[PDB]
Amino acid sequence: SKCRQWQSKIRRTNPIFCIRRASPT
Repeated sequence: SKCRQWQSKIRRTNPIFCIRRASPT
């Protein structure tokens, strides 16, 4: 599902873009 996964992605991308400290690769 596009809509749900986009909403979940926004909430992930927020901290991952605002800080670079946490990078679990």
